[PDB]
Amino acid sequence: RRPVGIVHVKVVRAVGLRKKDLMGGADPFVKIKLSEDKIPSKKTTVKHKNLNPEWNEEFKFSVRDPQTQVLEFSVYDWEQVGNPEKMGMNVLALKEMVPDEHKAFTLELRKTLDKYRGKLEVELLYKPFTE
Ligand SMILES: [Cl-]
Ligand code: NI
Ligand code: NI
Repeated sequence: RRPVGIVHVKVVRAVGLRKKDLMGGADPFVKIKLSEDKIPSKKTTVKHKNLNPEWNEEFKFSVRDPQTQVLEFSVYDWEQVGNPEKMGMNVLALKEMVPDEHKAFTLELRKTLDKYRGKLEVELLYKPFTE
């Protein structure tokens, strides 16, 4: 249960998101969760009225097993009233990480784990601990 290293997750952008709101397209933010972890999920900022949001927002997670653990990204639409509705999601195993390399991925958004839902572009940088 002791952390092997730290993975730096950059949420870069989404491209081609579906229209969801009656006007303005969507107000997207991303939730990021790491499997086999009790840390509450992280989220990006809300981008208002943008189907091609650009975030470049960075998050850090403690890694306890690079072989087993997977990240889950979920794109939600913000509204002031009501619960955010999920627009799409996908998963990304940490066994695709590379130590000390920025590695970029394009995840197609899907309904669950069909209509096209856009792409999410992210980066991972794995910094393992030494000695
Ligand atoms: Cl926000
Ligand atoms: Ni970094
Ligand atoms: Ni660098």
